[PDB]
Amino acid sequence: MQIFVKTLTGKTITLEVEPSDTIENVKAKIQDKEGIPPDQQRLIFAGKQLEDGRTLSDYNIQKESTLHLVLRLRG
Amino acid sequence: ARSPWDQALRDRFDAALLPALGPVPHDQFHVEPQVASACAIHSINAFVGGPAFDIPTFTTWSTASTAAFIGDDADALAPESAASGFSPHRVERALNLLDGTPATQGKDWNIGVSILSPRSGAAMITQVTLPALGDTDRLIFDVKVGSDARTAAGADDIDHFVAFRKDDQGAWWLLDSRSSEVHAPPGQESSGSPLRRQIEPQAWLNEITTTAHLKTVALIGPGITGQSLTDVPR
Repeated sequence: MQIFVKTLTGKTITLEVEPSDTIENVKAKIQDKEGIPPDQQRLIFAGKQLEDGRTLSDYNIQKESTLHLVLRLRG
Repeated sequence: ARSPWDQALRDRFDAALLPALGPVPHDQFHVEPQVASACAIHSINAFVGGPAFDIPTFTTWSTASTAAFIGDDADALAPESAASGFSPHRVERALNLLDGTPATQGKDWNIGVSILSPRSGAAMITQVTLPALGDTDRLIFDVKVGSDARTAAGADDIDHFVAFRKDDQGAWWLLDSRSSEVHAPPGQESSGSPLRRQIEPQAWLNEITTTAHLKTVALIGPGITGQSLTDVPR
């Protein structure tokens, strides 16, 4: 299934995921596409920050859901 | 076509004076003394070569961009402002919004970002290797730096933007809105004058990892993509 990840660059990343993927796996897929290290990725769904050890299903993230990605860097 | 807040950013750029838009002698680079924590704006201005953005224009653009990004759940984000700093992703978008304008005509302006973190189970980065730069003559870095002196003072890591530019002779110059190096002790006395230092960006990065604790680094610039930065020799 596809989900969307918006960033403050204005580009939206499209990911191919499964409901059982952990947030850690999702950050690994973002790194493979965009090169952002997982420890710099802070993922948010509907105002809730996502924990690395949980899965997409735990947050009821379904197909074509939109996540928000922000960095920890703030120069 | 374009959002009203993005158009406003483009309009301000189009009216700016940019005496250092192209390579110039190092004394003619535009380098602003730091105001509050607006080093992202100062670095953008040094990158483009003039007072392209003022703090009110940039902060207004950033707030509206936050509203379009996440809307009413913006209360989930850490504050970004002139007083607290800005994400490298915002700097990339601001610069890419200038691609195709009459000032950037004929210049490589496909701006991207590369971010490097420590290896697993490491406290800091031991080596940063820049990609082959080709003819690229302007870059922005966001560095997060700790140090023995900072730990001794009980100070937080510094998270800071700087710009790099090539002069008319092809030599690289660090253009920093602070008056002391990112890896300097936090209580260091200074004159307030911005840093204008002739050094290659690779050598500047090597100096940080040799003198202090590089926690994170973002490289922003034309032709830069996610995989540009590595941590192995080349």
